[PDB]
Amino acid sequence: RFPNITNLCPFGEVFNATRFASVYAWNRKRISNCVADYSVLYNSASFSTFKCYGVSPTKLNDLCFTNVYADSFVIRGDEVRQIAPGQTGKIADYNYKLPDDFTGCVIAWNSNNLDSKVGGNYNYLYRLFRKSNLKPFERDISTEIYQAGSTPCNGVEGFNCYFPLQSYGFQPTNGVGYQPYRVVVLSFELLHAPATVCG
Amino acid sequence: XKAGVVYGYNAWIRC
Ligand SMILES: *[C@@H]1O[C@H](CO)[C@@H](O)[C@H](O)[C@H]1NC(C)=O
Repeated sequence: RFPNITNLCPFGEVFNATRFASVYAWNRKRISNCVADYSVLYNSASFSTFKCYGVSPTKLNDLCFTNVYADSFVIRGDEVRQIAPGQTGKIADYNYKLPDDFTGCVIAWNSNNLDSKVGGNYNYLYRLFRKSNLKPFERDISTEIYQAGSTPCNGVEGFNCYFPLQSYGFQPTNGVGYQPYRVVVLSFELLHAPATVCG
Repeated sequence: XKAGVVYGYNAWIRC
């Protein structure tokens, strides 16, 4: 009848962040040993997509989790669908892929107010092609030039010689499909260890 | 309860 743990999960430190990471270099924050209130996140109510897998989001608040990881990145509006288990797309195949047995949540909200500027922001990149598909939660930030050509590239972008990463270029005048969206993916395991507490 | 597991708010009340 008396509470032990006094630690708030630092969701603010992951959401009120100055600049999110590029989708090819998605940032991950280890969450542990803290209480979290998901009612405040859903009540913020600005998110365009707040969908959870393995557990209904409405009844998420009264469960105890372990190995909670928050992955943050920025993608295109039309690319939101790709952040889901088993989806095939430009991003999911080569940038960030949820596994088929996914257990976490996906949060996505429009960032056209901050992450685009007149003339465009080209600081958010995506990996166009990769030699092999990415494994779940695999993080590959390599910048090795494809040199399918006579001469060796020697680390110079050019012709017969292509660079993997492509700039997004969000302008505030873009279509909603091309507008930038900030995404946070929560990976966790459902824990039922104390029968009374987590039953 | 156990330090090192992320409790939800209502489950932290039950704690
Ligand atoms: C309270 O939490 C601590 C961890 O800081 C744990 O060692 C202790 O066993 C908990 N209290 C009880 C009564 O078990």
